[PDB]
Amino acid sequence: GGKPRGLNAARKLRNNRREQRWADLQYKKRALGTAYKSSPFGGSSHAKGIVLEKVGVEAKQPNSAIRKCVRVQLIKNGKKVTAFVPNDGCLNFVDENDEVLLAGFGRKGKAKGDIPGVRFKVVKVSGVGLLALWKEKKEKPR
Amino acid sequence: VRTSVLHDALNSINNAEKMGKRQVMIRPSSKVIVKFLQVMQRHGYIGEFEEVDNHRSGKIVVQLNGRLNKCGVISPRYNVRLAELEKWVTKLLPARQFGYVILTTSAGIMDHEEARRKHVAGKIIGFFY
Amino acid sequence: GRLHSKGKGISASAIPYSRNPPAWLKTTPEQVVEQICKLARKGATPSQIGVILRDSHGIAQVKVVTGNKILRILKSNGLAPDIPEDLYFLIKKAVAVRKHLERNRKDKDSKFRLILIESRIHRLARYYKTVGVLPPTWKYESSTASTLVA
RNA sequence: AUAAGGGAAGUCGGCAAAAUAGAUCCGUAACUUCGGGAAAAGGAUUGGCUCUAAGGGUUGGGCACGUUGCGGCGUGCGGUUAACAACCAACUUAGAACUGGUACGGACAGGGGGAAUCUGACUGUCUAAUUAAAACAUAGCAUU
RNA sequence: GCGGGUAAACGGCGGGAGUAACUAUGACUCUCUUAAGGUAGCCAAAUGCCUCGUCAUCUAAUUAGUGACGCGCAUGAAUGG
RNA sequence: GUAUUGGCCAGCCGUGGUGACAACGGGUAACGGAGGGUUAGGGCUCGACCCCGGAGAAGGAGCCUGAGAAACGGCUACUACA
RNA sequence: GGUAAUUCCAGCUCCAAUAGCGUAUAUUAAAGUUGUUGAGGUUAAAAAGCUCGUAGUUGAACCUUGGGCCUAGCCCGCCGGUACUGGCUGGGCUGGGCCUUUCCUUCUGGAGAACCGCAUGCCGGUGUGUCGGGGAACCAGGACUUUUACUCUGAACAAAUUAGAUCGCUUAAAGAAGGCCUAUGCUUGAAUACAUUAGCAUGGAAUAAUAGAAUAGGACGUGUGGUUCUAUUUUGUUGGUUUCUAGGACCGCCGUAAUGAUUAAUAGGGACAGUCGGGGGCGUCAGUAUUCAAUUGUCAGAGGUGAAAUUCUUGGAUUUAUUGAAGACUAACAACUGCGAAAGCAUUCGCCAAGGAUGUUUUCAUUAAUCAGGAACGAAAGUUAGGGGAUCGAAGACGAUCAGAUACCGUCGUAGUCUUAACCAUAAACUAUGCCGAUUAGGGAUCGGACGGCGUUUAUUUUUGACCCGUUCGGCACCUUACGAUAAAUCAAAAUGUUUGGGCUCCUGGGGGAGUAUGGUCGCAAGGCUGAAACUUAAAGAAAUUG
RNA sequence: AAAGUUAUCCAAACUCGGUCGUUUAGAGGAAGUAAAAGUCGUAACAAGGUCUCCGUAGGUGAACCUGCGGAGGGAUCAUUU
Repeated sequence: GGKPRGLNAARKLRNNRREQRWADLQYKKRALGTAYKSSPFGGSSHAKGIVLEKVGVEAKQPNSAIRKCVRVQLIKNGKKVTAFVPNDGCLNFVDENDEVLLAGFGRKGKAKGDIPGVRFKVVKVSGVGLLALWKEKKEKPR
Repeated sequence: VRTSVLHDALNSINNAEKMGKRQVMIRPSSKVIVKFLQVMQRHGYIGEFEEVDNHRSGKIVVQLNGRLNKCGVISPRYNVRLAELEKWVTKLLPARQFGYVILTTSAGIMDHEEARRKHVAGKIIGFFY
Repeated sequence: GRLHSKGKGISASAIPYSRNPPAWLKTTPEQVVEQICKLARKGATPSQIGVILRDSHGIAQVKVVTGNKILRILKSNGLAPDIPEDLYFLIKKAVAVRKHLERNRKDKDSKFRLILIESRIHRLARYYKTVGVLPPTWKYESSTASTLVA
């Protein structure tokens, strides 16, 4: 209650909606284009990078395990990120300087599960595909 | 200050009917109020009404007989075409069989059903069922 | 309620339904008009011209007896005041506050009242200009306002 | 007083010398006690000759009577020349053409500038004959 | 002589040991000690002996210059900061 | 002067024009439209791309012929490549 | 998931879609979590400290209604007859004509009807004819008509696309094709609606604005005078001149007429009368108390605490009576009471200007509501210069307590506490509840004004004042109830909201980072106003129930 | 009538200076978030053992303490001549 209701008050109603629309969080990040600027990916879906070293990451408080992440430097703009290697015993397939391909966890810029500070996962290594190697459908080229 | 005498009359009638009385008094009287009551009277929703004449504006005493659920007013008098008249009856009428939407046109104020017969349109001012 | 207040009083006067003089008046309309002009020349404003007639002898409503209002009657006889009386009294009160204010510099409450009174004068003067009672160039100058009252 | 090429490599130290300089028009930062800094920094023009335009002063104003050696006053009026005519007089400012061995504040006269530190607030004063300064004085503040 | 007041009066304003799941440091604690134990600030400064102190900047090369650090031989509040 | 109007340009003379009903300036991962996707109604979002209009031929300027070009599968000059 | 894993790695079995299924990013629905339709603001996120006011939005009622006849076009019911047809004094719907004081502008021309007679001819009607009294309607041309918004119907405007009609491409997404006996032939289709803002015409005349006669500068007349301009053809032709006549502009005299002004809002402003209040400013008067000082009498302790100590004392402390000075403050009366825009305001008297309510057969006539920017006031502490400095007491110094005590307790004590002239602009500035207007239920108390009444009291006494009973207008509040509202606590508003629209301004969108960084602006300073992002997280929070 | 030549106009390009925008190195200083067997106290929730909170000013290893003016979201809806 308290809106202008007259027949010639179309200017105030249109102006008010424009100003208060910024209080929304989903719309505010769309208008300013933060993804184009701050996100390591240039607003894209995938990216290619070079593996630097293998790192183990501890799980959060209730759990206890080693998550076995990896360090990657992006070819497109030279930034450095960390990515998670899914499935059981798959670090064995990746070596140093292996040209991996990455994607997201699907939480749209937030960490998934108990893994802290990790936002990406490895999809392909040496252009073969990680899951295909796991089921012994293909052999990794030398 | 008083900006819509029509709303005051319709609101006062609605309160008295909901509490079960039989008669109502309306302090200011105008042509639109009287022309509105006549449409309601011809459908049996009220009985006789009489307008006592003081020299300022006069008053009205209406006689109720039940049968009335609600009577409201739309404050911004929108402009409605003939083709879009079916949008409104879907909004503020309980059912298609009965109920009336009051319009004002160049041929006097009238309900939404005879206006279709005469093929006329205008402005919307209220409703009752 | 009130223009500048929070009160909501309803004190007023009730006009009788009848529009005809009482049978005991026995006074012609021409005599009343001549009676009005004599008092106006003595100095009375239209405000208390009516109350003298009502209280002292006879006429209760000048309009019913003669068909015209007091201010309309005076104008046709060349006796209308130069400025309307309602605006004249507002000017007179504003002058008296300024004279008192300069002697009592830090009376902060009376300073608040003066802003209200002057704000009421500007609103009322604008209405008179747009109807033609006052010339379009009329302005309320605080420096020379003291001459208008007296 | 002048010097090819280099331009402080000299020296405790740019000591001495050189460079800038008038007027008209553009442009001008940090900081600040909002007064300053400021001529900040940094650019353009300048002769001769033949022309054009602008900036002023003085005296004249139509009828109708009376005085007077073509006229000076007394007046009685009317009109505001859609501002005309004659004469007189110095300088200051702006613009155009042509011209030259591209020169012109042609001698004289005539500021080098910028980024920072230490120290006294400023103007002022003293060891005449080796020391002019951070020294003395000052307004302001406090005590007896 | 005995007893009070006064620092914009003259002037003054400290040492030794332990101690935090890698070293290091010491918020914390015991101890001697008197008129009080240098507070806010500031610094290799015209005030620092060791000293051409350590780090950065300026240069091909700087005992010089500037910005930081401070147990300061021997900075410091109208002897004014 | 131009195919013609026009402060389009040259002289002389006035002091104006836009703005809280948002001027001026900055952003656009901006060619505009017919239209695509998603739906109770009201809406939100996309449109380089077969149709219509505008602009460009590595970056800028200049010009010849001709009814029609400031053309680049036409010419001249500079800058960058070769 | 920590030794019998329905959740990992495997073997069986089963479920979902199926020539397809999974994953990442963008976008829509779900979202009434962006809310014009349609969203919260007492306590969960959120009403500016308060008032004035410009843009902007919004604004009370009133001017030709009704009635009486005729007639048409479309439906239904009924009757009867053969899907058809007629009728109902059929009842309805839409429309067109007349009289009621109203009806419908006007001139020229065109062609020509109806109603009329004229004579000529058939079985009381008719072509009669360049016959005339005569133009219903129609067409073309000229003049007059307050102006916008709104709606209805037309015109003009692109193909494709969307909706949609037709035809068995073997069905279908498509396509615009096809069909008939057999034909040296015939025949058809390639519709229609929508866009929608702006622009051009036509009918309607409710709703919402606007204009007109008040210093008459007003309307009308073949009434009657003037002075100015223009000049068609007629007197052969041209030029010059005049009269009459026709038109326009302007100004007099006379006549005609019902000669021209809507209410006075339980809207608003102003005036008047008797009052009321701890509202504001300046001056002045009074009260005890605390501290200090002087005089006076006596003699050993006084202070303070749960208990002690520091401190003061025969240089007479503490206590007792009289007198003096200084600064601050107004006890009891004092309350579910009063005034002010809020902050706030309490001893007496004098002066100065202001305000609410009530009363009224005064006056003006829409002058009004809320407000982006803008402006006035704004406790306490704090800041700049003077005056004052009794009491309390930030900082500071000591005594105890305690393992420690930079505190709570005790003795001292600086700025400050008060006032004049200028700054500052923030509070749990709270009713955590914005402003105007309407309606909705019972009750008893109370403050201010008016009106009515039976008595008591009382005075140089009546009328007035005090007390009692009842009605009414305006306030600060309270009790019961729930037809209502909410998650609940609870509420006469927090009600009249899924059956949702009386007007207007401001603010909020999960929790942190954060009222922080940076830029701007105001200030002497302390600081005020405006106000992000990176990053991080699955819960914070409100009301009530059992332990 | 070709080469050549005089004076305007349209003007690419380079040099120097000013100004605006984006990205990025830096001794040292001061914050935020998370993690972990850390050290020192016990400020808040009961009258949390000095009732809690708001504006302002000062002080202290740290939570915090004290002065002045407010609020009840309190531990009181209440005391008579």
